[PDB]
Amino acid sequence: KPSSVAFWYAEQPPLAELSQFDWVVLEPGHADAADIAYLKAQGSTPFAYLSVGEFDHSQVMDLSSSVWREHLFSRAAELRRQGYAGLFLDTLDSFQLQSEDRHEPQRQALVSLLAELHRREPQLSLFFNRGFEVLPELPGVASAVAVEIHAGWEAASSRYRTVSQEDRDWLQPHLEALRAQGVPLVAIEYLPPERREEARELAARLVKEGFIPYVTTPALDTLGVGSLEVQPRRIALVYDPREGELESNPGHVMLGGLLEYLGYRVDYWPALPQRPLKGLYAGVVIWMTSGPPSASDSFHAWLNARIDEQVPIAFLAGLPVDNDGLLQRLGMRRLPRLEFHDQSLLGAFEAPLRLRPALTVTDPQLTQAALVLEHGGRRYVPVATGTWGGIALAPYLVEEALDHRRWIIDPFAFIQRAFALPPLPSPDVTTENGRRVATVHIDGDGFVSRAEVPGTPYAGQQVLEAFIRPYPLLTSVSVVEGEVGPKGMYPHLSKELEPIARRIFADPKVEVASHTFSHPFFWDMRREVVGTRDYINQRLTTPEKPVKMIFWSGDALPDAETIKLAYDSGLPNVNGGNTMLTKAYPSLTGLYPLIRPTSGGVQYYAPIINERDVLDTFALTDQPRRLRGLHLYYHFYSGTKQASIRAMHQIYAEMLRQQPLSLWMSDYVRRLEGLHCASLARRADGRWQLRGLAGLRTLRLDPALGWPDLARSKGVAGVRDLPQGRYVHLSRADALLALRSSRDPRPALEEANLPLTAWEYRSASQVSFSFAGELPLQFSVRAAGPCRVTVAGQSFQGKEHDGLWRFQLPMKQVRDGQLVC
Repeated sequence: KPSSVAFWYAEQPPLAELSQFDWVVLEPGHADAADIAYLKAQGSTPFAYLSVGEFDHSQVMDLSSSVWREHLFSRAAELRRQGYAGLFLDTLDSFQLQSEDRHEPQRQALVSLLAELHRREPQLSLFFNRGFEVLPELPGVASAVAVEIHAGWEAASSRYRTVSQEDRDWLQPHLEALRAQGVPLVAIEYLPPERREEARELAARLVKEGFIPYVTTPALDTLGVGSLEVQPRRIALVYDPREGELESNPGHVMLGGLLEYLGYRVDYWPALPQRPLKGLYAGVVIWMTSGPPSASDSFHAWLNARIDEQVPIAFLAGLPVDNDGLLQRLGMRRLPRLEFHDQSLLGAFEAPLRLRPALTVTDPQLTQAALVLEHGGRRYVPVATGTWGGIALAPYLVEEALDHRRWIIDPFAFIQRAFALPPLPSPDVTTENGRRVATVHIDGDGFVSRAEVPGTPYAGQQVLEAFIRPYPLLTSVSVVEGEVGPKGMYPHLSKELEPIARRIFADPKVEVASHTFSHPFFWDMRREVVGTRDYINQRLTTPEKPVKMIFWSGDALPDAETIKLAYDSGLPNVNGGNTMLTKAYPSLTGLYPLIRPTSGGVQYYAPIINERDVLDTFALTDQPRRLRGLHLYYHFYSGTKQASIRAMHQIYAEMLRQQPLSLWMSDYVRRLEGLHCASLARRADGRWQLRGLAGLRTLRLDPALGWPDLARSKGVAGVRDLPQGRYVHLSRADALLALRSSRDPRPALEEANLPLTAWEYRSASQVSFSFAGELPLQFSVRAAGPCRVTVAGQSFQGKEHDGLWRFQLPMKQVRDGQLVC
């Protein structure tokens, strides 16, 4: 029996958010096979809309007609074959539009139609929309019945209308009876997107009245409020393609990574979506500096639609608005000495405020200036916020110089203020089981180069002996077929080079990746993606250790079709961007995003760029905010010179001093997948519900939300309260996070060196747990009394240090260990 239900009849269903709901009704034809399978993998049950009484300007069909009956029976079979778990049966009372003479005939034809559909397809759950005239003769057939109770939509007048008490009285006996037969009742209510607080109240009311509510819009094209409410965890970033493609837009390059860090999926848009963003987007960033698009009327309409639904909008850098009425709605108008500024928003973050846009505030009730400059006696306002969002216009956004930029606004404070962002458990990929994450991946370039060392071995052997073998970090290694293979550019060296590659790929700390055939410096694509995959799999490694990833060469900006080709070939991908921060130039403007979404799929940028700059980037992305894990990225050419070799050894040493949790790049990318896809929802019992996390298992909990409540959580193992964040550790993707205002004194995981695969409280003092990785397990527990772990008939007493109980077990995996304190 369902605990929550959502309806989405539009294209581009937001899959992770909808998967928060037990049942999801879709419009088949606006959804594809991949959509259905994703919902199911997340635990949701997908239903398909099917109109029974009418054909779609509708045609009331003859329910006794053999052509129509068999059409619907056929459609049911197809939809089942396509993966739907049920049907949402609509227009079940449309027969009453006929003459009273034909009413009983058609009713009886409908009872038999539905009985026969049920008989033929017993595996399909049948979710009726009303049907009160036929349900009494279909006992046990309906899994649920919907009713469109308090807030309705009147299609004839195109308006939202309170439901008459007369209408409820008519419904009341029918619903009473259904409740007595144990049939779930789904109340489908309609409120405009801006009246979201009312929707929350109505949903709570309908639950107490015994319904499963879903409060939405008449087009069913919004993420509505149900018995749970999805937390808007996306931010949109709109750019002007005339000014450049996404990958060079300054908002993507300088802000995308900060929005990811703050806790959000970032969707990038150059036709803008013509549906409500309310309930799905926490805000919209606009970063356009050449004015409105040529289709300016539609653009202005779109902006006004967000204002009207109260989705906040932040205009950064430029103000692409040629519409005084729009500006008037925001209390602004088009029209140097410093008259005023809000130092919480600018001037105290990186760059100081230095004097160097014809825009002012007309209504301080609507817009609060953060910066007021006076020139020629007029007051200009280039930075401001209000309930509608904000503006932060050049040259008071970023200080710019050739090769260097610094923030003038505090970007975090501005976005938080403009969008009124609430505190979140933010998905976080920098830290796992309380430890900073470490990856090491190697581009194959220079494998064939000879090291400037005695013996002049190949760079491939040098990296194997100097770096891979001596250090205990899992490493993801690529080669270029154009270097090492018979069909490449060194066909007579392949006989000496392939054996080295085979030895590397056979090391137990190594996983295999491809670095293409010809190492394109600037992106035959099937030859580069598929052919070198096949070359490596066949000649350099075994069936049990295949290529796991493609590492892009060169500028690492393939097109959408190439990315899709890589996915179609079983190869997740990594590289690109230019995340680099140095003590010389430590501005956070140097942080790229992790994620580059395309129509061909997601490209993951290199978390930290390749080849002192790197040791600095590690430190500046660790503190005061931990923006990145320890991500060592280099080329085989780095093993050709004593000085590069010396530098490498110093990087490895700093990484190991931090005692990270080591991951292969292919496993790390499943964490980044969660970064991109995660959804958060707030249940009525107050717990946070998670979907779409994939391999991600850390939430950075905003201290305003308190501490994990380990009595009421599911899949939450502990917390580590560090300067950079309150890291909550998850033992599964479908976790439920209960919160309390004080730290839970029951035994909690503090840190561990291996991935965590289970953690369940048997009691306030006993935990069953499981870990699996590549090193002997080390972990520590925060608890009062002494702690002991029993595994496979053996007991280990915890060693105490400063409130923690530390454990070192001589095993790389633990299945259902027992912790008692």
